[PDB]
Amino acid sequence: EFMNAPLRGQVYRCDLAKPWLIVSNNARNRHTADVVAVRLTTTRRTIPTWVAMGPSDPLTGYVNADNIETLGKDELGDYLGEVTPATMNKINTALATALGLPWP
Amino acid sequence: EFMNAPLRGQVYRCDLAKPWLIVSNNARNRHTADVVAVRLTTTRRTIPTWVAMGPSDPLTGYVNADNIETLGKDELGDYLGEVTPATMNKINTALATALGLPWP
Repeated sequence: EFMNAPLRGQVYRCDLAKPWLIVSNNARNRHTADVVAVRLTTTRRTIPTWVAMGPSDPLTGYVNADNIETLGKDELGDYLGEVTPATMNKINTALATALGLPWP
Repeated sequence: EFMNAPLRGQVYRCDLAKPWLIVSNNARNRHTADVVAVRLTTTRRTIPTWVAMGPSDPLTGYVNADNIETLGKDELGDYLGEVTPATMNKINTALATALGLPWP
């Protein structure tokens, strides 16, 4: 083990400072130098690609699944918590919609 | 119509110069200020998240679906062509794998 191993569903403060949710798969997150993440925002919108955090999640606000970026592990700052499996399932659908995938 | 309307499957030269393939949905690409894209590279790898261009595609090399980024429309340069529907279907699967989605 030679570098940090972030996990899908975790949220980190990053200055590229705002919070970013890790959406890349855990094998890539452990073994490579970077991750893919989506932006958390206080901005409120009611559209298919935005997911509001719920009363069981560690953070308030909204996930913008349209804003997908690759972050270096060196750019990951404070660990803020882990999104619930329920909220992550909504995020999976939102990501699929953002990227024009034929699923579900 | 107030700004460019790139399409999913199109490839543009961008300096953030290398080619990037548009993977965001066409509604977002027409109506918003940015797009999501994945990197084209000459680097060869034989892994689930890399997709080789085929003999019917407009470009040679490989799509790295692990490297997903949000590009401003202002950052899009020369239009290089459009990836075939066959190759795009492979890209859809690669993107799903990169982002740990439960599909297909």
